[PDB]
Amino acid sequence: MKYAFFLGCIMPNRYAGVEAATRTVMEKLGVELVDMTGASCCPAPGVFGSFDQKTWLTLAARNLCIAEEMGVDIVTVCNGCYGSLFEAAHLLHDNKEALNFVNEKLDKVGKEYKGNVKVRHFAELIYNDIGVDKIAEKVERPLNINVGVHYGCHFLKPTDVKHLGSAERPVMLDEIVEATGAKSVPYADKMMCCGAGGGVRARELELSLDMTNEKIENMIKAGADCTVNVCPFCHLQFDRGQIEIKEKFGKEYNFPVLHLSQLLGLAMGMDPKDLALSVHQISVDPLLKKI
Amino acid sequence: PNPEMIAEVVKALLEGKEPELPKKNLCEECARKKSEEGVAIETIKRNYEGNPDPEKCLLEQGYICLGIATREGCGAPCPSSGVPCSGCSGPTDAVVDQGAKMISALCSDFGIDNDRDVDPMILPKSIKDKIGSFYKFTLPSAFVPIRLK
Amino acid sequence: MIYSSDLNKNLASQIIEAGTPIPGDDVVSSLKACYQCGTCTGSCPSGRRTSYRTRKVIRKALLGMDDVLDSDDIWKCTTCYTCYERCPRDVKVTEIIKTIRNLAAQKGNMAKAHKMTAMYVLKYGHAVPANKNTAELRKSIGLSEKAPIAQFSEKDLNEMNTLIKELGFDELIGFDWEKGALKE
Amino acid sequence: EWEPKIIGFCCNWCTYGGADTAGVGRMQYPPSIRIIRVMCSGRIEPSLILKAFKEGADGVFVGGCHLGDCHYDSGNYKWQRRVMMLYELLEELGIEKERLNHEWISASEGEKFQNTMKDFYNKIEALGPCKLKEELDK
Amino acid sequence: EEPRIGVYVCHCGVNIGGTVDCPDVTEFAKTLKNVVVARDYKYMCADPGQEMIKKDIKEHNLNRVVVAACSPRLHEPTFRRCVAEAGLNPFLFEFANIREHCSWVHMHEKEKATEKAKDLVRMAVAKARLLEPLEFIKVGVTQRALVIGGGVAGIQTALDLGDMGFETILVEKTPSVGGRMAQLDKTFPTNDCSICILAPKMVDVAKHPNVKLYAYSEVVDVQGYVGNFKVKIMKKARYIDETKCTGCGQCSEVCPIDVPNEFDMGIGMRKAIYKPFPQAVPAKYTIDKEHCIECGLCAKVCGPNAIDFDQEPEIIEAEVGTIICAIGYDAFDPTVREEYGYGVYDNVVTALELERMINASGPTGGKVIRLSDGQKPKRIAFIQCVGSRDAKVGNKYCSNVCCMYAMKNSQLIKEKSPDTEIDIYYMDIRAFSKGYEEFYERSAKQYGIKFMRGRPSQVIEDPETGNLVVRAEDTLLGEILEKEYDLVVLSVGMVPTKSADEVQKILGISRTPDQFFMEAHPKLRPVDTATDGVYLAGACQGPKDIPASVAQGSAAASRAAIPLAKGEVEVEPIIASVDAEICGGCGVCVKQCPYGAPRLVEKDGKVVAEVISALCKGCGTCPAGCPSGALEQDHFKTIQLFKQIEGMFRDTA
Amino acid sequence: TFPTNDCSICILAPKMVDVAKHPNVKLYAYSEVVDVQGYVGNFKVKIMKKARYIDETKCTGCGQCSEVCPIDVPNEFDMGIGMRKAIYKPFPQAVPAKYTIDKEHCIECGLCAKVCGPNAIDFDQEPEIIEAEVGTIICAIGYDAFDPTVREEYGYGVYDNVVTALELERMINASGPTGGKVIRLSDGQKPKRIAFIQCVGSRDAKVGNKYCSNVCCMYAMKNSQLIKEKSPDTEIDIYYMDIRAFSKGYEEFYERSAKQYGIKFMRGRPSQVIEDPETGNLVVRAEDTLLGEILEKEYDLVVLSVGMVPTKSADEVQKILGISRTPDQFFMEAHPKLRPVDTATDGVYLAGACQGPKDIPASVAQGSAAASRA
Ligand SMILES: Cc1cc2nc3c(=O)[nH]c(=O)nc-3n(C[C@H](O)[C@H](O)[C@H](O)COP(=O)(O)OP(=O)(O)OC[C@H]3O[C@@H](n4cnc5c(N)ncnc54)[C@H](O)[C@@H]3O)c2cc1C
Ligand SMILES: Cc1cc2nc3c(=O)[nH]c(=O)nc-3n(C[C@H](O)[C@H](O)[C@H](O)COP(=O)(O)OP(=O)(O)OC[C@H]3O[C@@H](n4cnc5c(N)ncnc54)[C@H](O)[C@@H]3O)c2cc1C
Ligand code: SF4
Ligand code: SF4
Ligand code: SF4
Ligand code: SF4
Ligand code: SF4
Ligand code: SF4
Ligand code: SF4
Ligand code: SF4
Ligand code: SF4
Ligand code: SF4
Ligand code: SF4
Ligand code: SF4
Ligand code: SF4
Ligand code: FES
Ligand code: NA
Repeated sequence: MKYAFFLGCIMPNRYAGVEAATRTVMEKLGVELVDMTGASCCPAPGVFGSFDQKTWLTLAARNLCIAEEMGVDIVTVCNGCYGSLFEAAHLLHDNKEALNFVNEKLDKVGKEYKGNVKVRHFAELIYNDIGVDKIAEKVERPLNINVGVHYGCHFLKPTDVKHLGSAERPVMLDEIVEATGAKSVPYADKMMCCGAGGGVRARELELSLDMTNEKIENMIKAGADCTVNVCPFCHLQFDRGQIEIKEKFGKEYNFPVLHLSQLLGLAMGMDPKDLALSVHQISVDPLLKKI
Repeated sequence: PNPEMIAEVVKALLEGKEPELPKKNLCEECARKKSEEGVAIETIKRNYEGNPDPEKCLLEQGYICLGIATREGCGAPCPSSGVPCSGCSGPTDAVVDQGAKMISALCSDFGIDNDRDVDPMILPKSIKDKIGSFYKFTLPSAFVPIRLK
Repeated sequence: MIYSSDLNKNLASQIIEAGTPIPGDDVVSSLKACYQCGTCTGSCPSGRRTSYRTRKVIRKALLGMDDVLDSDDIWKCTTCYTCYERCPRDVKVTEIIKTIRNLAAQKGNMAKAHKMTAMYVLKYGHAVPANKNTAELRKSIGLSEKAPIAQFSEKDLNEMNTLIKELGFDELIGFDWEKGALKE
Repeated sequence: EWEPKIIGFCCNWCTYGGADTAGVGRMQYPPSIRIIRVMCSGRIEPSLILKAFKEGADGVFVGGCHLGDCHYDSGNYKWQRRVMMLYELLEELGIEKERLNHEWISASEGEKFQNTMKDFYNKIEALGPCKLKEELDK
Repeated sequence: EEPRIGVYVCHCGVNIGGTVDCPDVTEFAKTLKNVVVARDYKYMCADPGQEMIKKDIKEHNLNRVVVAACSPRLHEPTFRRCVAEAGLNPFLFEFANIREHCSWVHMHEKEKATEKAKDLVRMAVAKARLLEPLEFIKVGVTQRALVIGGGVAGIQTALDLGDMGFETILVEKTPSVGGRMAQLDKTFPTNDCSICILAPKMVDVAKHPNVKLYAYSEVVDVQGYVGNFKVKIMKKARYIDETKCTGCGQCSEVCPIDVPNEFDMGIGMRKAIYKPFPQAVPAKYTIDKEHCIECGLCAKVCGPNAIDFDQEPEIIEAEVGTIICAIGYDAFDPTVREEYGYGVYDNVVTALELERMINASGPTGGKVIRLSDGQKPKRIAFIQCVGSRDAKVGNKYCSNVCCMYAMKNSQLIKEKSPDTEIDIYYMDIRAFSKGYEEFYERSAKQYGIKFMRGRPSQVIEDPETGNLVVRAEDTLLGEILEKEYDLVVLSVGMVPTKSADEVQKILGISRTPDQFFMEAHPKLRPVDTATDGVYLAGACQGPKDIPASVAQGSAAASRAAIPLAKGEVEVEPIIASVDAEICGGCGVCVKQCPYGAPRLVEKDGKVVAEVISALCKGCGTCPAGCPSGALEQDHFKTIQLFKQIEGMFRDTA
Repeated sequence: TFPTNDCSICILAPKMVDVAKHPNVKLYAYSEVVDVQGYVGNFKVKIMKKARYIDETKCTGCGQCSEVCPIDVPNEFDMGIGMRKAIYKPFPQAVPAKYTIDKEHCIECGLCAKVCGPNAIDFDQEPEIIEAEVGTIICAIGYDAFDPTVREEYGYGVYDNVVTALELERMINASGPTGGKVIRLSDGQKPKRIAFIQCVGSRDAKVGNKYCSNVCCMYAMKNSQLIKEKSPDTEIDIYYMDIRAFSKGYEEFYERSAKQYGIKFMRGRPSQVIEDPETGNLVVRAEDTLLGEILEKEYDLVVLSVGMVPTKSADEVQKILGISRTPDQFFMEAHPKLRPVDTATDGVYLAGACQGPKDIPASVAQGSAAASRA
């Protein structure tokens, strides 16, 4: 299994521990990660897709060409990047007018998308190709904690193009998290948005925090010890959002936020130092005393 | 054309009569045994493959015999001599394209006993030289008489 | 009171035009299949805590109320795709909202924060670029001091800068290359 | 300037009805095809298809009942065996496989018929004209 | 004889003329060889158009006619009658489809639509030249009818045909007749018990001198054509002698096996030995062997000793002239609309499950209770359009009856329990027939039933109480509602019955986009199918209510009675025949026929193929596969199709 | 005709032609039943063959007479939108294809007899009373369109550009008085903006019609599609309460009307229609119930989707047959479900719109159902 690793922005430049965790976890599961030299912002669809669809797709196609030139598929650990590149790719394969538009612009740079790139999400790649059983085989330290699983919206949706099963009652992440020994607690409005998507975090911060607060509150009521996501954007919203909720509304939860690769990492027998948990706005130390 | 047929034609014109060619396909004249239930082909064989039964119809045995899409009159010496008909007398008066009609017939009876389940890709893959199999003597008179380049 | 003089009969067609060829004429023209059932509004996470009503956006597009382009409400959509997924008339709701946002952006209705994020992607190539603390954090956990990304490749940074100029995205956000910042 | 010349063979019970349904529904599609009615796709054979190419067809379309839905129980199974051989015979004659298209379209599948006509027109239009008649007239 | 053609281009008002330049197509037809006269008229099928054709056939001594208009599948029979009245053989007439196949699909390309119509006219003219005069095949009609499905529609067809004096066979799949109507408590708009209208009809159909009822039976095979159908009916084994059984029900009281009753939609239980419902007809019992353990307790109790475990199924062979399909429908399974929680939440039920709960003789004794705790719900929500008007489930049609049955069942709940809060979440209230709008007014005015215009986004259960919350926008207030209910009823739509695919194959009939059976024409022939001798009646033709179903059953009886009363019908002479002078007996044709019409015979001391005219349906498969050209089907000869192909590119000579 | 959008002629004209030449059908056109005595199986009927003042046997329907007639009479078939002559044929595809003279307006100038080759005109012709014995009677007298003059706030009969949907059917008809052109009656111009007002004379207690007329949602969407086919730039709005597209292919026809033809729908029953005296344009006052705002959009033409009411002659037929009426005033079936086409009077059946508001598919089904019952 050889895949071009799209990093994005938030993971490599801020929550770099997610990158280290993914690198090791994917190596342990028989996956070779190749560098996408020159890869830029996916670009973030919240701003780019809302500002100009033409510019979002052209820059997304530019990044798809980098993996196409290498002759490998793409793998990402972000719903934002997954949604941006997967939907960009699907559109260039399905719509000839959109492909022709983009290629006229890409021709000015010396690139041309040909439609041979497949975009994968590591959680989906783990479930469908590798197998959940292979996760459990590599568990060195079983995690005896309750996890508030946050799928995020851009992982399974739009279902018409993603084809990763139901986005209403999914089981994918619940089984991957449970392989580590953790328990995926059912909580109210489990499939709702964290509130950051569509550039809402930046434009309407209070609105985004109201939704994050609802999710955190619901997870806590369900006995969750932490939250697990598959998106640095969700991660930032749950982690930094808690500081912003404390500052604006005075509500304190001290609810640890982890990316699935970091959770998997701990179970694989990784040193929490490599996971860069000290970079998190909300300390994960209380959770480390429970695992 | 057999000598006797050439004489009959010329003799008819000498007598101010209209020449009449035989109208049927070769199976009537052929001495091979045909099944009352009809033709059913299980597999397609090249002329060198297997060992043909000298009494049973060669088409029923899986060999491409053009007798079905060829006018009678020759006496069917080829099947009688142990080899399938190559269709050298050409088609009947009711068939313009001999090869097209032969292909139609062959495709229809191929796997007819397992009609709904026979894989339709078997026959095309079995015949490596389609034009040479069905148009040895009549390519120029076919609907598509050339290879486009 | 709403008069015919207060409406734009071509609003829907103008939204479809903007959505052609990306995300597609078929995709954005789906707004014409809406039968105002409200499934989108009841599914909206943002509508539960604001005055935002998803079907009113589609209603205003069909009715011709162009004030929808000046609306703060269209920017409350998180693009969760729940409306898109549940619409019984196959209206590609989330895509129509994004296309409406494109016309709102063209008219100047863009937030500084979004314009700042767009500027970081053309200048540094990334919405969240690397800082001095990144280099320190990355090397401390076994990673390369600098990630193999556009931020450190003048080749790829120039490629994007050529595309941004060809698309006119620099003019859209109001970015000047001599000044090296967002004008006005 | 040039518009492809397409000929269609549609069975009365299903595809001819499917073409009728597209019409009743005002489902627009390109005006290159001219449909010929037959009672069953089982009536179609290589001679008719090859005859269409000789006359100047850039594309040939054949529509029948879904496998198992033939009005005459199994006529479409015979046609399916014939068309598979025909695709390869055409390639040997230098006629692109893609200039022949066969589909199973029911009596009410107007949308499918419409989209099939659009797709087949774009495929022939992209291939350009068939030069058979140009070469035979020389 | 040299052909003399008359070409007639129709405008169909503006349906053709608005896109295609008909007068130009008419002048083009005049340039074609053998065209003596060419004319265009607004409506060729109308009186002036038909007389115009008949006049020219006589006046210009025409021997061929071409009509460039609609599809032959619509008016080929009408123009055939028209030309035959003027003395022209009906098979010397050819249709050019320039409406469905041209004007209606090339509206935005008028110049190319016109060019195309000219080619289609030249193609019809080309085939016309080589058409031959043929004679319609006169066939006898067996004086007997077959009705498939013993529901309200099927019972009506059988009672009407029987009342006219025709022998009729009524086949019913389950142990009893009655259909879904029997499962309903009351019926809108009168609010009569379904029993009131149905039970007397079930009683009558089971004792009718001209009706042979085959309950617990299925049609397993149908061969033949109009007036001459050969049918095989599988009388399934009840493992009880109907002649000896008295339906006393003593056996069911002692049976130890409990099986979920299918009639009660998985709410109520029954025994391995059972009767679908107490008013079932025939009033006989049945043993379900899937669950029967052969304990023998029912036989000790059975006085007439009617129980017979060794009983085997019987295949009955019947000859019939006409067939009526009245297999009804099945309720949509809302498990797929996951946001509503059907199959997850206990208190989310379908409207058909409610019909059984509310029914006086139902499993709860007419009590509407929650499954979670067996309590009576004080607050109920009805969710409309479940599995209808929905592209996500693939059902973009209106199920017709769900607005009315939700308002009806809501009235019943108010009659039984006036304090109950009832809300109906709808998009459009479709109370469109006689007394329906009034029933809707009365539901709100007299019964206090509330209506929320808003399609719900989702249903959510409170895990501690089992109560449900309905998330929906009140579109008339522009606000989001989150009302709590004790029970949620999904007004499920109608889908074809599970066995519809089996019946479709047996009869050889088509389906409309909604998947229900297809009528020949929505207005020309609403209960006929394109397959002669096969008709439709009831919900299997499309979602509808009882009044409409009964009307269709009566309409299907009239349509099916025509060929029976006539005692003779004409069938198309498009049959295959061998030219014995060309056939050398290669045997290629024999196995290609599904009906075995071609046979190798000996004529003049030589083997030759010969077609049994009666077994040939006219598909054209063996002529297409004949390598000698000896086989030709009339009206679709190779030479006729060859001319038609040439016609697209050029004129003859 | 919806939902197929076939010409009404396509399905009807061949059936009219067939019924007029059927060996077992005796067609008495321009005739009325004036008396019915007896009971089931033994009815004695008197049919008055009204005088056309033209010999049907000699007449060839050439129409030369109508070109020279000096009397102009409003065409009833064209709903007052067209003028016809004293000597006339209802429509060009009429069956029997014979002419008739309207004596109420005929002045006996004699010009038509001068152009009548077969000399078929006969002013001395008298009506004939035919006596027939029948076993069963089927009533299929149809319906009449509601007269919206009573809903005064809509301005029908006051404003020139306010028309009924049945008047539109005639304006839009290829063989209509305008040659298939939808024009304003004020200036003869084609309207660029049209409004359809639903439930006119239906679902209304103020006019005494609390029933649904069944077909007006579908015919408003249909006629709106035809206007879009003829003139794509036309702005069309349908003011409705509920869209009742309930039968096979109807919901799809409604989806298609909006998606393919761009027809707009306003959920709101209009309060009133107001004319601008200077332009003849109309304004429709209505609340968009889905926005909670009041609309006052201007239109060049307003079409009232009038409901169905019993035919004018229904009272005469009711008395002759001895049958009852339901609260909607249409004829009463023995039982909505037990016997939908029978009446409580044995030997008398019902078929079509006279039994209640319905569409063509339903009417044809009832005609077939009544044939079985009779
Ligand atoms: C919840 C609900 C409430 C309703 N309420 C009303 C109401 O109040 N008023 C109203 O008018 N309508 C109502 N309807 C609609 C009504 O049920 C139908 O209009 C009516 O039952 C149609 O009758 P049918 O004979 O066409 O079909 P069905 O009633 O479905 O009967 C079909 C019959 O055919 C049999 N059958 C099926 N397959 C085969 C086979 N392969 N071989 C032999 N037999 C077969 C079945 O066993 C059954 O007996 C309601 C529908 C639902 C779902
Ligand atoms: C504007 C409008 C548009 C419509 N569009 C459509 C559509 O697109 N599709 C559709 O399906 N339906 C449509 N409808 C409904 C459709 O017109 C009716 O369903 C249909 O005409 C009913 O047929 P009928 O024979 O029962 O009644 P009618 O068509 O009214 O025929 C009744 C006949 O009986 C005759 N008659 C009356 N009184 C007497 C008497 N005393 N003695 C003898 N004869 C008498 C009349 O002259 C008439 O010919 C529309 C209705 C309207 C008003
Ligand atoms: S062998 Fe060739 S020719 Fe002789 S019978 Fe079989 S097919 Fe006809
Ligand atoms: S090949 Fe020529 S000779 Fe030999 S059998 Fe066939 S036709 Fe007769
Ligand atoms: S859901 Fe689809 S149809 Fe219902 S309102 Fe929202 S968009 Fe319009
Ligand atoms: S996508 Fe935008 S609008 Fe549709 S639901 Fe999520 S947020 Fe509300
Ligand atoms: S035998 Fe089978 S059926 Fe008769 S009682 Fe014992 S179990 Fe119930
Ligand atoms: S079986 Fe014996 S017992 Fe059960 S009912 Fe029929 S008769 Fe009475
Ligand atoms: S009847 Fe009422 S509920 Fe049933 S589908 Fe049609 S509209 Fe929705
Ligand atoms: S296929 Fe043609 S030739 Fe062979 S037997 Fe049948 S008819 Fe005679
Ligand atoms: S034509 Fe079709 S049906 Fe008639 S015989 Fe040949 S194969 Fe059998
Ligand atoms: S039906 Fe066919 S023939 Fe009659 S008018 Fe419409 S098109 Fe011309
Ligand atoms: S006579 Fe009466 S009818 Fe003849 S023209 Fe003079 S007016 Fe018209
Ligand atoms: S003129 Fe004489 S014939 Fe010609 S129409 Fe008038 S009446 Fe009938
Ligand atoms: S059908 Fe539509 S318009 Fe006609 S009354 Fe019922 S609702 Fe009003
Ligand atoms: S009838 Fe359509 S393929 Fe046989
Ligand atoms: Na009986």
